[PDB]
Amino acid sequence: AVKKFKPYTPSRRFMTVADFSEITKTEPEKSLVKPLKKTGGRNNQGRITVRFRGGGHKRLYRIIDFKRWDKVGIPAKVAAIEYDPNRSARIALLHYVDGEKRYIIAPDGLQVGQQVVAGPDAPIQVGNALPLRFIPVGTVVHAVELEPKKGAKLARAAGTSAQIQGREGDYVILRLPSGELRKVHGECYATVGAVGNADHKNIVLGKAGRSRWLGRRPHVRGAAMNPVDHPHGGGEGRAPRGRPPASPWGWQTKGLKTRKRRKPSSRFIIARRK
Amino acid sequence: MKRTWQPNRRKRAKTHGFRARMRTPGGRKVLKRRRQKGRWRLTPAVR
RNA sequence: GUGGGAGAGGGUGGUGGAAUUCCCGGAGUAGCGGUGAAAUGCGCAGAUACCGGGAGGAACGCCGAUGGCGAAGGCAGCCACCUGGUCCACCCGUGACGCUGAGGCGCGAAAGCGUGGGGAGCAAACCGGAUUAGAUACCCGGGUAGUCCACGCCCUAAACG
RNA sequence: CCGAGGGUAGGGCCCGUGACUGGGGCGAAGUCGUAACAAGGUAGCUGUACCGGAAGGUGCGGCUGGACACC
RNA sequence: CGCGGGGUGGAGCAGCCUGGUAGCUCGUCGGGCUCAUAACCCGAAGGUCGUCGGUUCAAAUCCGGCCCCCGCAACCA
RNA sequence: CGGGGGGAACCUGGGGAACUGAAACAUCUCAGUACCCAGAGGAGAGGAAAGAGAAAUCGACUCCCUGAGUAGCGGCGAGCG
RNA sequence: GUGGUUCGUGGAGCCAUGGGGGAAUCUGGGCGGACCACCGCCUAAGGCUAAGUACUCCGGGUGACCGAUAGCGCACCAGUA
RNA sequence: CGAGCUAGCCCUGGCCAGGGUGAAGCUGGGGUGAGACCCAGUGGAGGCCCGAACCGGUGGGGGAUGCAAACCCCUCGGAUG
RNA sequence: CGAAUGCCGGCAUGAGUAACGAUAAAGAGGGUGAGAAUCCCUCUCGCCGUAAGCCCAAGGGUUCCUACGCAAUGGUCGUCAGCGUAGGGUUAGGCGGGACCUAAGGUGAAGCCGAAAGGCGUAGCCGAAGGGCAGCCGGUUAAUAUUCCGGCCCUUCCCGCAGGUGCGAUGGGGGGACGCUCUAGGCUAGGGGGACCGGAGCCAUGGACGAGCCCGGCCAGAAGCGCAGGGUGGGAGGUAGGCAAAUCCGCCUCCCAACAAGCUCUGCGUGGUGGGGAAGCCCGUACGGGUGACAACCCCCCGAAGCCAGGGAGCCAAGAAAAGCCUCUAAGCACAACCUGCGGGAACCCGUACCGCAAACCGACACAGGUGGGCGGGUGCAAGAGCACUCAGGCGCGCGGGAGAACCCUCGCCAAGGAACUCUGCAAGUUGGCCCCGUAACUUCGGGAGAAGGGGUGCUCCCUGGGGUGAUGAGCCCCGGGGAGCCGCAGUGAACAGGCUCUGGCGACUGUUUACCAAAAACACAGCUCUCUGCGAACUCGUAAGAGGAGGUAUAGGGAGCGACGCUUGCCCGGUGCCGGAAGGUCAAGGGGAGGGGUGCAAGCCCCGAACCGAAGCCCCGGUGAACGGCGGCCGUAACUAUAACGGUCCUAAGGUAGCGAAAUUCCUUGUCGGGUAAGUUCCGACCUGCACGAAAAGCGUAACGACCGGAGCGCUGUCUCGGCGAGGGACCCGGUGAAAUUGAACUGGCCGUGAAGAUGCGGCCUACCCGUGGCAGGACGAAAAGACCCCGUGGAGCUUUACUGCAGC
RNA sequence: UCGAUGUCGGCUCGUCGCAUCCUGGGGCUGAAGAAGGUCCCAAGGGUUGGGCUGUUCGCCCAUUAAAGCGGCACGCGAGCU
Ligand SMILES: [Mg+2]
Ligand SMILES: [Mg+2]
Ligand SMILES: [Mg+2]
Ligand SMILES: [Mg+2]
Ligand SMILES: [Mg+2]
Ligand SMILES: [Mg+2]
Ligand SMILES: [Mg+2]
Ligand SMILES: [Mg+2]
Ligand SMILES: [Mg+2]
Ligand SMILES: [Mg+2]
Ligand SMILES: [Mg+2]
Ligand SMILES: [Mg+2]
Ligand SMILES: [Mg+2]
Ligand SMILES: [Mg+2]
Ligand SMILES: [Mg+2]
Ligand SMILES: [Mg+2]
Ligand SMILES: [Mg+2]
Ligand SMILES: [Mg+2]
Ligand SMILES: [Mg+2]
Ligand SMILES: [Mg+2]
Ligand SMILES: [Mg+2]
Ligand SMILES: [Mg+2]
Ligand SMILES: [Mg+2]
Ligand SMILES: [Mg+2]
Ligand SMILES: [Mg+2]
Ligand SMILES: [Mg+2]
Ligand SMILES: [Mg+2]
Ligand SMILES: [Mg+2]
Ligand SMILES: [Mg+2]
Ligand SMILES: [Mg+2]
Ligand SMILES: [Mg+2]
Ligand SMILES: [Mg+2]
Ligand SMILES: [Mg+2]
Ligand SMILES: [Mg+2]
Ligand SMILES: [Mg+2]
Ligand SMILES: [Mg+2]
Ligand SMILES: [Mg+2]
Ligand SMILES: [Mg+2]
Ligand SMILES: [Mg+2]
Ligand SMILES: [Mg+2]
Ligand SMILES: [Mg+2]
Ligand SMILES: [Mg+2]
Ligand SMILES: [Mg+2]
Ligand SMILES: [Mg+2]
Ligand SMILES: [Mg+2]
Ligand SMILES: [Mg+2]
Ligand SMILES: [Mg+2]
Ligand SMILES: [Mg+2]
Ligand SMILES: [Mg+2]
Ligand SMILES: [Mg+2]
Ligand SMILES: [Mg+2]
Ligand SMILES: [Mg+2]
Ligand SMILES: [Mg+2]
Ligand SMILES: [Mg+2]
Ligand SMILES: [Mg+2]
Ligand SMILES: [Mg+2]
Ligand SMILES: [Mg+2]
Ligand SMILES: [Mg+2]
Ligand SMILES: [Mg+2]
Ligand SMILES: [Mg+2]
Ligand SMILES: [Mg+2]
Ligand SMILES: [Mg+2]
Ligand SMILES: [Mg+2]
Ligand SMILES: [Mg+2]
Ligand SMILES: [Mg+2]
Ligand SMILES: [Mg+2]
Ligand SMILES: [Mg+2]
Ligand SMILES: [Mg+2]
Ligand SMILES: [Mg+2]
Ligand SMILES: [Mg+2]
Ligand SMILES: [Mg+2]
Ligand SMILES: [Mg+2]
Ligand SMILES: [Mg+2]
Ligand SMILES: [Mg+2]
Ligand SMILES: [Mg+2]
Ligand SMILES: [Mg+2]
Ligand SMILES: [Mg+2]
Ligand SMILES: [Mg+2]
Ligand SMILES: [Mg+2]
Ligand SMILES: [Mg+2]
Ligand SMILES: [Mg+2]
Ligand SMILES: [Mg+2]
Ligand SMILES: [Mg+2]
Ligand SMILES: [Mg+2]
Ligand SMILES: [Mg+2]
Ligand SMILES: [Mg+2]
Ligand SMILES: [Mg+2]
Ligand SMILES: [Mg+2]
Ligand SMILES: [Mg+2]
Ligand SMILES: [Mg+2]
Ligand SMILES: [Mg+2]
Ligand SMILES: [Mg+2]
Ligand SMILES: [Mg+2]
Ligand SMILES: [Mg+2]
Ligand SMILES: [Mg+2]
Ligand SMILES: [Mg+2]
Ligand SMILES: [Mg+2]
Ligand SMILES: [Mg+2]
Ligand SMILES: [Mg+2]
Ligand SMILES: [Mg+2]
Ligand SMILES: [Mg+2]
Ligand SMILES: [Mg+2]
Ligand SMILES: [Mg+2]
Ligand SMILES: [Mg+2]
Ligand SMILES: [Mg+2]
Ligand SMILES: [Mg+2]
Ligand SMILES: [Mg+2]
Ligand SMILES: [Mg+2]
Ligand SMILES: [Mg+2]
Ligand SMILES: [Mg+2]
Ligand SMILES: [Mg+2]
Ligand SMILES: [Mg+2]
Ligand SMILES: [Mg+2]
Ligand SMILES: [Mg+2]
Ligand SMILES: [Mg+2]
Ligand SMILES: [Mg+2]
Ligand SMILES: [Mg+2]
Ligand SMILES: [Mg+2]
Ligand SMILES: [Mg+2]
Ligand SMILES: [Mg+2]
Ligand SMILES: [Mg+2]
Ligand SMILES: [Mg+2]
Ligand SMILES: [Mg+2]
Ligand SMILES: [Mg+2]
Ligand SMILES: [Mg+2]
Ligand SMILES: [Mg+2]
Ligand SMILES: [Mg+2]
Ligand SMILES: [Mg+2]
Ligand SMILES: [Mg+2]
Ligand SMILES: [Mg+2]
Ligand SMILES: [Mg+2]
Ligand SMILES: [Mg+2]
Ligand SMILES: [Mg+2]
Ligand SMILES: [Mg+2]
Ligand SMILES: [Mg+2]
Ligand SMILES: [Mg+2]
Ligand SMILES: [Mg+2]
Ligand SMILES: [Mg+2]
Ligand SMILES: [Mg+2]
Ligand SMILES: [Mg+2]
Ligand SMILES: [Mg+2]
Ligand SMILES: [Mg+2]
Ligand SMILES: [Mg+2]
Ligand SMILES: [Mg+2]
Ligand SMILES: [Mg+2]
Ligand SMILES: [Mg+2]
Ligand SMILES: [Mg+2]
Ligand SMILES: [Mg+2]
Ligand SMILES: [Mg+2]
Ligand SMILES: [Mg+2]
Ligand SMILES: [Mg+2]
Ligand SMILES: [Mg+2]
Ligand SMILES: [Mg+2]
Ligand SMILES: [Mg+2]
Ligand SMILES: [Mg+2]
Ligand SMILES: [Mg+2]
Ligand SMILES: [Mg+2]
Ligand SMILES: [Mg+2]
Ligand SMILES: [Mg+2]
Ligand SMILES: [Mg+2]
Ligand SMILES: [Mg+2]
Repeated sequence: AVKKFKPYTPSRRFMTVADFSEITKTEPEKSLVKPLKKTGGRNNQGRITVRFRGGGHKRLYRIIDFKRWDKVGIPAKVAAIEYDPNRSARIALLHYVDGEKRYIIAPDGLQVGQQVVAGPDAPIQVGNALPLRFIPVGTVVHAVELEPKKGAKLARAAGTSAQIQGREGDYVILRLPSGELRKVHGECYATVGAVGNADHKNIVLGKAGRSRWLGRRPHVRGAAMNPVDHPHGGGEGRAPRGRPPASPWGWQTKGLKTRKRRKPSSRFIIARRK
Repeated sequence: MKRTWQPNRRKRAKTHGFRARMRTPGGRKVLKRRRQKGRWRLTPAVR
């Protein structure tokens, strides 16, 4: 839980660093399982399609396993819990008895040294993975497939988790970390436990620069801009928003629901966070 | 103070070069015009 | 010491049923609520009353006492674990090892505070209805903190026998 | 050398004093309401929180120094 | 100087727009309930409508002048 | 066996402006212009009537003259034709 | 739904076609300016086709065309410095 | 036709004299029922301090047909981010 | 052609005027020559020395070297040159690139998309200042040299012979292979000292023949060894993974090592050997050649940021790829092939001169500007790349000579006074390094702090402590301690080196910005809140394909406000926006065909067309304030007066709460009172009558921070009373070179009038010989810019919206 | 005067008018003296330093013989700010 510093600088006071004692490995990662990556914020047109992005530490991309099922039945021992810079969570190194090594996103309370399996067979125990249909109702669960054999989409982020409310036909009813209630297909693998590194939400960046290390560049408000630039700008000596609050592209930003209406996905949802 | 001409022999060739022009219909036209005018150099000479 | 006892004593983890609220489904119609009487509110966009389903939070009816336990504050569905105090019996050990206690340390209802969660019912503040001379009240309809949980503070009380 | 003392500098404490400001005491017959004393006309008091011209109200918990009809 | 709304029983408001009649709350006065006062009940009274012209048959009402009232504007310099 | 690329202008096809004019400006004009693209050649396009359009008439296409600034079209404006 | 024509939605036919529907083979089908009848014209949904036409890098001939501030930007080692 | 200037991002390299301050941690002693803690040492943190290179451009003077189409002198900001 | 600030060209005026481009600086002797301040040589003097010296990369493109030249180019001169003419000059298997690798990106069989041109895209290919790879020290030329020569090493191909082995790749596996800060041990680079080794010579001017003075005391070097390091377990069994196959790698188990013990690689050292090798003196050099010599060739110390190197720790932001290389097997081959060693042979292309912090590059210039990497010695000052002087090396900045006015610039100093200067201490000055003493409010406990204020500071002799390296010894080097003394105005003796305090505003803070008039209180910022987004996410770019988002998944991502932290952020949902609403109303195409029309003999063809069913939207119903926003008026009242806790009445969706308030907001206004001052429109503290504060366009505070803006004191001053003198660079004079804007023409005076209303030019009068030089700016409505303000134009453009009308989007 | 007549204040340098602030000279006085009042003559000379504000102006402090008012493109930016 959250290293803190004395204020021997300003901004050292409220700054706060993650507790790494969970980390059993450091300075790997298994060199067999990871390439590199790049971006800039820019798309293939050389064009910024997401603003305020770049700088930030060089990163190696640890390749991780979002299908647990291709390996049904082969257990594995957990060799390490290390540091993934490309996500909120920590990755678990697991050696299979296959002699195969894979990375997994590491559940809260997964001990280095224990055994994990995936398949309809599996014990309901932290780290294991099953078709949703075979997890008992009420089980809190993470890394969920949205569609069968397509990979883990839902609840991957530090401290997230999901819950099985019940079952209907080929579908089980899930509460997502949004709180929305969703029907997910029975056949969808999911791995029991919550995601952990839960204390993630409590770090305090604490100085400007630390926000840069994460490759987030400064964010300038419409509010201080000229009219060419933004629906909020000009005339100054400040100003209220002078109109219903808008994005730079002009659509409204307090209240407007942007989810498409006619999505087939709609007949599989029952609730609200969006 | 630093000025607008900072020659670099490679930048010149990949920019205004002969295969640069040839690569794009705008540029093929550049040559076309340049050639039709009777230009001695169709494209900057870079050592 | 030995052997035995009663008990909401404290901590952790689970777990059960009643009820309230909301959501879905069925059925069904012209009211329902609420009061001293009303009004605000809710209701033909199908309410209330009825059955079926699901979600969730809080509190534990009878037993219950005019009872029990703890130093106090305090402690009440059920189960397990860890753990305190205390009474009895037998006369077995030590041999004055006692009492009290300025300071110190620790505990300490409710409210309140900090960072997370959770939020059904309740409900300061707030709004509306009514009463009144007026009502920044009492009654009624709404209702956010809070109430609950983890950690951390605060250290008050008709903390009373 | 030490040395009364003078000088320059920076602190401590104590008295007096100050536009204004806070509440307090006192003052034969001022204005506003009725909080308490009798179930005081909402039992009261209470720690704490919020609110309100004012006494006070309400929440939560607490104390009694409060309780012959009747369902 | 400018534009806009205004001035009505003691107070505060309607009525004027669209001519004919002046209305609502409080206050005031008379009576009542009460030991008494207020509350409350029953009754009354009070106004020429800023002022001076003008229009009409008739003017708070429509038009003009002056007096005041509130508001707005007074920029480039 | 053929294609590719180049050619002053000219030609056909795919796309296609604005200034301007309307004494402001939207329809309208400029204008199917400028320009970009593809193709063709020494030409290119067109071409042998499911045509004209009132005469029981003319007969493929293209180019000039005329018909004619006529029929018309038109914020029935400017103007187009 | 549009484009073309003089046709700007107009009585708007004709020619073309992006969408929907969707025939017949001579007694069949298209047109003559919405539509109807009559009377005429013509035979769509395959293709080719000289010449009369356009142009001028190039060669020639000619000039009430210039004569070095003209005439091409260049009479000259100019699309150069 | 331009990102050989200037702006941002991407890939891959390089640069930052010297001094100063002394965070966590560790160790040891004290402390206690076990703690929190305390002190000493070690340690070497930081959009920390002073200040060159480098990067700036605060104030003033000079320049003003300039050395210069933004320069010069003095001073001044940052200087492991 | 006379006018167009016309066009092209020529030539004037300013005018022998301003300048002649860093204030590092010159003097003489000799030489050459038609000609010399300016070329060559010597001597003296000055300037650079973390450079203004040397090397590399860009870029430049013969500028290089030499002979002959001086018309132009050179800011003067030129006999010189980077200039003209000519001739010469650049040498590589090992240095850099390429017959290697891959990075971003580019390109692109497959594929996808797009009217056309074209856009995309896996693999592949291309792409380097990154990975990989074999050369070090001398000598030589006028001019190239890791290139040629000398010497000692080395690499890859081809072929052969010997030995060895299941050989074999583009396929599997390993490796390559990685951050930032701190950093150990050993070395090397470099450097200082030496009484020791080698060396021409020197005794000056009072002294010194000296353990004097001055110069030098190295460099490369295979094998072997030695020291310091890097890397690295061995064997068996099992095996289902590493898209086939493995004997390899992964995983489980068993067995010995824990250690560099071996094996292995690299650094230094030493190494057969090769080579350098000063002062000074003679000569002769754009330059360097003999001797010194047969040179010496050694000890000590200092010591990297470099090396061993994938070293070590710590920390969080979590730190390229591919080949080379090794291994493993597959076909295929086992005659082959590969492996190790030796040997012969073969080893291509392009760069190579010269400039390179600049007179050769970018700036029209031989421009005080800009330009990436490496070396960058000595001493002294705490250290240091700082500063002063100085080595090697390089330079005196391509107009000079005089004079010693005003004035200007840059600099020095001043009686008494000390901010009186002024918008303002602007500017200058004070302060200044190190050591020691000491140090307040306040505080988020870190700070505030270099707070403030002080004391010390040199040289000499005496005694003494610990460290490093040697040995636990001297010597060398480092850090000190105590005592007695000497000198001056003064010891950080020159140079580099904070003035301080009180107190308000605003922004928490470090940061960022208007290149080139604003660095700020603006932007950013951690952090808070709202909102959207279930993932083929929302959102963005694109016609599309595709991409970003993100190889992310609600502890995430997008949008928007607010802007550390503290304490807080009230009321109004009427309008607007959004959100919810399965009824209702209306609503387009379409469906429907009541009825009506055209025409036909007619069958028919054809054209209308009411009911009714029929989306979104709008209306309607609610909700919603860290959504756009909004948060009253009049009148009365208390036993002095005043004032109004209280009441009355109109309107509202609701009437501004807490805080704060003459404010970055207050008009009246220099409000009133207090404070500070002899005096205070500012400043601070109050009051509240807030024209016209007020709670995330956030309210009130807040330690710390600030080249922000305001107020006050101390200190100190030429800021001032109030000026004076002095220095240098201009200005002036002489010789050389010689511009510019401007310019209707000029023979160009004052006053009072006049005049288109401000006259050298008209009237009257006055004054006035001709022509310059140095000076000052009153005038020529002086120069410059076809006024930016203002208006006009049915002129433009950027911006906004409940202007109009479209369009994209939904 | 818009093909440019730079705008407040300050500083510097002045010069002029007199409707005189002082000094000289006078008349009247409700002028005893001294000291004032008020008007007349008179432009020779003189007319302070400082606090506040950008200020002109004004208020204020300390003095003075006095602490004058105007003009000169609200004199003066090819003179400075
Ligand atoms: Mg591109
Ligand atoms: Mg921002
Ligand atoms: Mg702006
Ligand atoms: Mg833009
Ligand atoms: Mg906009
Ligand atoms: Mg705005
Ligand atoms: Mg503005
Ligand atoms: Mg504003
Ligand atoms: Mg240029
Ligand atoms: Mg290049
Ligand atoms: Mg040629
Ligand atoms: Mg018990
Ligand atoms: Mg006993
Ligand atoms: Mg005994
Ligand atoms: Mg408590
Ligand atoms: Mg509580
Ligand atoms: Mg009551
Ligand atoms: Mg009470
Ligand atoms: Mg009472
Ligand atoms: Mg009561
Ligand atoms: Mg209440
Ligand atoms: Mg009465
Ligand atoms: Mg304006
Ligand atoms: Mg066409
Ligand atoms: Mg027009
Ligand atoms: Mg026009
Ligand atoms: Mg117009
Ligand atoms: Mg047209
Ligand atoms: Mg033809
Ligand atoms: Mg036309
Ligand atoms: Mg048409
Ligand atoms: Mg029309
Ligand atoms: Mg038509
Ligand atoms: Mg027929
Ligand atoms: Mg037919
Ligand atoms: Mg047809
Ligand atoms: Mg026809
Ligand atoms: Mg017809
Ligand atoms: Mg026909
Ligand atoms: Mg010809
Ligand atoms: Mg000519
Ligand atoms: Mg001639
Ligand atoms: Mg010509
Ligand atoms: Mg760039
Ligand atoms: Mg350092
Ligand atoms: Mg340091
Ligand atoms: Mg440090
Ligand atoms: Mg720093
Ligand atoms: Mg730079
Ligand atoms: Mg400057
Ligand atoms: Mg700069
Ligand atoms: Mg000047
Ligand atoms: Mg900084
Ligand atoms: Mg600094
Ligand atoms: Mg530094
Ligand atoms: Mg960085
Ligand atoms: Mg003329
Ligand atoms: Mg001119
Ligand atoms: Mg001349
Ligand atoms: Mg002259
Ligand atoms: Mg001169
Ligand atoms: Mg010079
Ligand atoms: Mg001679
Ligand atoms: Mg040096
Ligand atoms: Mg030369
Ligand atoms: Mg010459
Ligand atoms: Mg010359
Ligand atoms: Mg080859
Ligand atoms: Mg390649
Ligand atoms: Mg492409
Ligand atoms: Mg390379
Ligand atoms: Mg090489
Ligand atoms: Mg050499
Ligand atoms: Mg040394
Ligand atoms: Mg002698
Ligand atoms: Mg050696
Ligand atoms: Mg295997
Ligand atoms: Mg296999
Ligand atoms: Mg050696
Ligand atoms: Mg390491
Ligand atoms: Mg090691
Ligand atoms: Mg093998
Ligand atoms: Mg085989
Ligand atoms: Mg060479
Ligand atoms: Mg330089
Ligand atoms: Mg350099
Ligand atoms: Mg040079
Ligand atoms: Mg050059
Ligand atoms: Mg220039
Ligand atoms: Mg020069
Ligand atoms: Mg230069
Ligand atoms: Mg140059
Ligand atoms: Mg530089
Ligand atoms: Mg020093
Ligand atoms: Mg160095
Ligand atoms: Mg220096
Ligand atoms: Mg001179
Ligand atoms: Mg002088
Ligand atoms: Mg003085
Ligand atoms: Mg003094
Ligand atoms: Mg002032
Ligand atoms: Mg200063
Ligand atoms: Mg103090
Ligand atoms: Mg000091
Ligand atoms: Mg001394
Ligand atoms: Mg001395
Ligand atoms: Mg040593
Ligand atoms: Mg100094
Ligand atoms: Mg300093
Ligand atoms: Mg202020
Ligand atoms: Mg700031
Ligand atoms: Mg900014
Ligand atoms: Mg600008
Ligand atoms: Mg600027
Ligand atoms: Mg700044
Ligand atoms: Mg600036
Ligand atoms: Mg789109
Ligand atoms: Mg991705
Ligand atoms: Mg803001
Ligand atoms: Mg703020
Ligand atoms: Mg609010
Ligand atoms: Mg309120
Ligand atoms: Mg509202
Ligand atoms: Mg509403
Ligand atoms: Mg609303
Ligand atoms: Mg409906
Ligand atoms: Mg009929
Ligand atoms: Mg609808
Ligand atoms: Mg509503
Ligand atoms: Mg009174
Ligand atoms: Mg005030
Ligand atoms: Mg004031
Ligand atoms: Mg205000
Ligand atoms: Mg004021
Ligand atoms: Mg104040
Ligand atoms: Mg405000
Ligand atoms: Mg607000
Ligand atoms: Mg404030
Ligand atoms: Mg503050
Ligand atoms: Mg700063
Ligand atoms: Mg600042
Ligand atoms: Mg002076
Ligand atoms: Mg004359
Ligand atoms: Mg005159
Ligand atoms: Mg005359
Ligand atoms: Mg003048
Ligand atoms: Mg003038
Ligand atoms: Mg004009
Ligand atoms: Mg108009
Ligand atoms: Mg216009
Ligand atoms: Mg003008
Ligand atoms: Mg002028
Ligand atoms: Mg007079
Ligand atoms: Mg007298
Ligand atoms: Mg006078
Ligand atoms: Mg004034
Ligand atoms: Mg005065
Ligand atoms: Mg003036
Ligand atoms: Mg000026
Ligand atoms: Mg002025
Ligand atoms: Mg002037």
